[PDB]
Amino acid sequence: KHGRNHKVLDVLCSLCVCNGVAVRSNQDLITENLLPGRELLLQTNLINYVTSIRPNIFVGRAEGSTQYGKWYFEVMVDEVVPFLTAQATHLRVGWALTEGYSPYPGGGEGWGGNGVGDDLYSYGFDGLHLWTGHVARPVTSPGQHLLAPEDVVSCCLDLSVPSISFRINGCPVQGVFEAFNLDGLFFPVVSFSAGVKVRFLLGGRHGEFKFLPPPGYAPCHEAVLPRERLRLEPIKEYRREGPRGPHLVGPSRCLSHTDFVPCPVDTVQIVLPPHLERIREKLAENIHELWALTRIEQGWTYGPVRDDNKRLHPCLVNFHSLPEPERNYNLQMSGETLKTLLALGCHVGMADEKAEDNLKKTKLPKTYMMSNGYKPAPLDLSHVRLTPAQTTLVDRLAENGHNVWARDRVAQGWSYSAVQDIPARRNPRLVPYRLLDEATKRSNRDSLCQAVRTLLGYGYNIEPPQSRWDRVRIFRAEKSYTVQSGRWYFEFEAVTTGEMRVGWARPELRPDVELGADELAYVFNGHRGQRWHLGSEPFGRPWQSGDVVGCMIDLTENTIIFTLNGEVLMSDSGSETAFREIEIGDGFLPVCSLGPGQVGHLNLGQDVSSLRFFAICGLQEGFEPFAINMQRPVTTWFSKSLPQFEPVPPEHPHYEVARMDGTVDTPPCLRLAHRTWGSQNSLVEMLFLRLSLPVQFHQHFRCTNRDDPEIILNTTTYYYSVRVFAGQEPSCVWVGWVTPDYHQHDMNFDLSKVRAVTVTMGDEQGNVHSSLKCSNCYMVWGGDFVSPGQQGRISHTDLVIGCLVDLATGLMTFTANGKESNTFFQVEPNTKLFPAVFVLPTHQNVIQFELGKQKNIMPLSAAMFLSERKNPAPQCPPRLEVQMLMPVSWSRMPNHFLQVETRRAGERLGWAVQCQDPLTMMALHIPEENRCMDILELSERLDLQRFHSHTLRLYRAVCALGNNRVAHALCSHVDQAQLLHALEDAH
Amino acid sequence: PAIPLEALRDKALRMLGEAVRDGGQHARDPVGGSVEFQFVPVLKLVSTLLVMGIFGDEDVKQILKMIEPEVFTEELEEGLLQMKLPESVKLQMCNLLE
Amino acid sequence: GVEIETISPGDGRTFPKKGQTCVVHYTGMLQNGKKFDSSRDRNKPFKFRIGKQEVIKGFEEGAAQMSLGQRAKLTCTPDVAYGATGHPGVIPPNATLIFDVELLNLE
Amino acid sequence: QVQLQESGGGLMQAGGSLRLSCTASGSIFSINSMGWYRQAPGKQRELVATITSGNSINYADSVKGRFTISRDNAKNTVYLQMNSLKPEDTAVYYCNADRVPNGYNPWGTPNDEYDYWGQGTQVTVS
Repeated sequence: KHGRNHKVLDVLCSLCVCNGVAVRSNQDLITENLLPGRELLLQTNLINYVTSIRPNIFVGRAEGSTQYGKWYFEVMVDEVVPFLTAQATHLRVGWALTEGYSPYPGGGEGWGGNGVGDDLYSYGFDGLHLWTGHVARPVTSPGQHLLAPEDVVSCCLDLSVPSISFRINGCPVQGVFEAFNLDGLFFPVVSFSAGVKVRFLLGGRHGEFKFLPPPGYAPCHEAVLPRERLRLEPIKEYRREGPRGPHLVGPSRCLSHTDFVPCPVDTVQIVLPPHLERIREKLAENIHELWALTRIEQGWTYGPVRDDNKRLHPCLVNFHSLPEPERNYNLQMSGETLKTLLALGCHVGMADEKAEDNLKKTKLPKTYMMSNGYKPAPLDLSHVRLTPAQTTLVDRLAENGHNVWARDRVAQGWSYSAVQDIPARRNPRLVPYRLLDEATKRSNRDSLCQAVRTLLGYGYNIEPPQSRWDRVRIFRAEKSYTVQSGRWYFEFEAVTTGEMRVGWARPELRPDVELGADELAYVFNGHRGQRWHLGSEPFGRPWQSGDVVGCMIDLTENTIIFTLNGEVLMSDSGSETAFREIEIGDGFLPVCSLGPGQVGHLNLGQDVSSLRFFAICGLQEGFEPFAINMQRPVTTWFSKSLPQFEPVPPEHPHYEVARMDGTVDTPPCLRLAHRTWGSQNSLVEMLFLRLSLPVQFHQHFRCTNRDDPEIILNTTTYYYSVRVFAGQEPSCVWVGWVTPDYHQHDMNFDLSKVRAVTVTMGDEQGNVHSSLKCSNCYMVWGGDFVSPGQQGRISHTDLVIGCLVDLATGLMTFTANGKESNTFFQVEPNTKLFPAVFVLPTHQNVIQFELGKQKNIMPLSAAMFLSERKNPAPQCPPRLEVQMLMPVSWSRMPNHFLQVETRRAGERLGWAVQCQDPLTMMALHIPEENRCMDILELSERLDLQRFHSHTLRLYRAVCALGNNRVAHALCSHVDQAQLLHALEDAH
Repeated sequence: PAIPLEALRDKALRMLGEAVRDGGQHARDPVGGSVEFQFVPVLKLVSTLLVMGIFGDEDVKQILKMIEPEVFTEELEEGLLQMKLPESVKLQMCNLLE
Repeated sequence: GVEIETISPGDGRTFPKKGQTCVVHYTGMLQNGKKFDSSRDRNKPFKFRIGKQEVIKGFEEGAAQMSLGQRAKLTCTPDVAYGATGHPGVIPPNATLIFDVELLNLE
Repeated sequence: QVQLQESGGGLMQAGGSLRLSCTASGSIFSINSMGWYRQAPGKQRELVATITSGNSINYADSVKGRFTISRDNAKNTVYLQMNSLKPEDTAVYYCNADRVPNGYNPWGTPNDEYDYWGQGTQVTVS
């Protein structure tokens, strides 16, 4: 009831032993009470790293999108080593969403090792059961065996109606996913924990299908975009193995479901000027001359037997001497081009001088072997060249035309496929013009390039008119390596030129704050050259690919020096030092911020010979290479862009939390108030708040003004209320609950952004017997639910929303202002829910959590706190606080990564992914949050390190003085594999 | 409760063998953040395993060449005595030599 | 009281009857998903004579229930588990026990 | 948008006159040539004469019979008349309202791809 505080553990340790004499009763009582719950102390257990590998195939569904709805692929297992380590070998196959599938190596929800399951964005299936939302659900299958060598998992994705179906060795499984969110792009994905050899089979040459694709399901190989080659890659990597060493990699420029939709500019509404009749006539005549000339130049040389037969299609010279239908077909030719010009902002003009007379109106070849052969090309390229601005306008017009063509085809029902197939209405050039291959781009602008330059020759006046906090990734040295004296030198190679700021940052560095924008960093951005301490300052010059910066700090002289390829980057004033005066402060750390699609090499200098250009700059100037004698590679910390709930700081310059006491006719409530509302620099954005302690539902779901004590002692309905202070509009309030894996920092949030998936178990006949639902947050829509009213929009009532939760039945009913809202939820057994509210501030006082009770209702303090399980007095213990969803948090990069070998074995043999060498980490599970971290990550989390050390001493004290019974009890918690790993662990 | 005595036997002296050479290799980052925090737990484990009599004569011989190869080698480049040691390491070494 | 959930089938013909040693690599996990036991961390298969009453009754039944090389899930209800008092400092009283049993060999 | 309502084709002996009717209702452009594009069992879709909006005949690869295609432009109902049925005409017939009249294309490639396909009617030949 007061948080993890180590003096209480010290008190317990004092209880264990008195002046070298063990109190057996106290030791046994402590071991009997604190330990079996496994809910207060930080549990630790040896877990195994899990790596996810995907194909680059992305398939999605959107309104008007080109992407096909039904897709299908296979995974052929060829080798599994069950229990290579002490833990079972993880192996799952399924789909996953590009929007929120972030399987960072090490740590994660639950006990870690997240794969194709373990979150609501990705859905998987091992041999026995499927996996989503970190919930395992047995599904009936004929073999009913875990994924073993020689097993073909055939996975089908239906997007028209949401469904992910599985087929194990031909016979389908009896249960599938359904009714999930379709935002983002789906991709095949296999997750494994070493000892795994799998073979991707995507149809066609990229893996021949062992079993037939279900009718109407296209092979997955058909969705590889024309600009990319099919290959197997990890989902999200912050590191890579390049020839010089570990290459740090920034975020990815991942596509979206709305990227595949075509969006053109309307041209029919555009009116046509008299320049139409003035110029478009001769322009269309030039286009006819173009077609005629290309056919006269062999291939389609015309013959008089028929006007437009095979290969003799040109007819009636270069003039539009055609009957009225074909005449209009030739007339509107440049007219539609004029419409696209006036829609995209190009301006129609006229030949003020004798531009047309200067144009010779006769092709230089002048072969004209036939009367139709006559082709009067004006040599418009010869007279007026094509400006690059004009070429970019040609590209925009081609993009508009191709996009409206894509719209025409998708209205007709033409999806995209890499293999060209007319009766299936699938083409390989049907993607939007941005994702078009360059050959098709040239094919589309073949005539436009000339048409536009002929517009110029006729004297025209034509002229030229992702997610926030995931933009960059910051890698910094560990805070245990803060240099406070001396002269140091660390290098950074720029493999991809871009926004990859590099420098020295203080140990207290904000992860979400851009590197160098605040005083906590001193960096150099080589994209344009500018240095950053408090802002951009012109310095040095931009780098190139392969350029290395030998960043230097002299803490004796209080200077920082950047240099590029051994040549010191001079400042604008002319001095070599970028920062002439820096305070030592609390130290400095090698830091870098890579942008999206950026690759760097942060070479600290473990090997001085590997450190290039150091003899030129740094050696014999008195610069020790940073981290030179340190035998282990320096552990780095990357700004993990995964939203995570952290307690609201008391020093937050925009929000404050008030612990208002109980008093009478009022429950204990936690008020949230905007500190700087209605003033300059007022941060008005979506706020995700939860209570730090969760309520856990009754495990076995049993059927199950004066207050009645018997009913309050037998009841399992524990709830509270949320009071929305007057001034905060109800349209931006979301009262409800969150599961402990809610990780959505969506600035534009509503109930349609809520993660959800219905897992449906049916039998062999197909009849449904289970329709379980999964969601990461169960909140009534305050954003749409409120009392009506013509005036008094700032109503005097606070819209008190009570959150009736039965732990036994599972009924999550919501009430508002004394009336029962129609919204009600029903969740599975063994679910932890945090009382959470999402609000957009609109007033000085916005909302508060009223932790109280009602008639025959027992308070939420009973729900979270076991000591007050039968106490009807509402309470606010110091543990129960308000936590806000942080966007970015620092995470330690693992010392070693699972080496996965992927290669295209053959046409039959498909793709081959093999992981053999095992890797394990000692996880630390936070029992009330259902999240695990690396126990090596505690080197910077000194708040948890002290508590865990005191927990170790408490164990060592309860097993003290020959208490072998408690020693056995301790072996269950801290086992000898964990002990031996801690013995051999160096970091 | 029983833990493999052979496993702890070989692992204790192997870890201490790596530890003394790690210290002699001029480790800017010690195993536990300091020379004290690198040697003290290992020396506690070694002293306990030696007083329990788990270690055989050949393992004791390697521990002798660990402590000082000057004389203990029968007829570790630098012994654990010669290198600079904090007071806790000195205390644990005093127990071992006792 | 006890149900066997086949994770991976074995041979399905030789079942351990009364009178021989049962060699098993179990992974005892709690009611709550919180693991309290496993043998592969000790790197030692749990060898016990069948019918001599030195495992919990539930585990004893679940072991005769399966065959060689046949991975299974032994669900041991508190009635066939420690039950009223539990295991001091290991298993809380009145808890369901859930076992990833693996009969690797017999002698 | 441009939907080609394609009426069924009767079954009748070789050498029998049959009129195939299809209406390309939609955008008033890119419908000038409503020639059929009949796809044979196991073979590539052969091209029937794509007459212009003024019913200008052209040579096609499937002109072994008459293939007298007369689109009534009063209601944009292409009437491909087939007086001489043959064992080639037993195919699934597909009216095509494409932009290029008589295959004449002084335009660009996206424009050439402005072809609206038909429903399809198998006109078997006895």
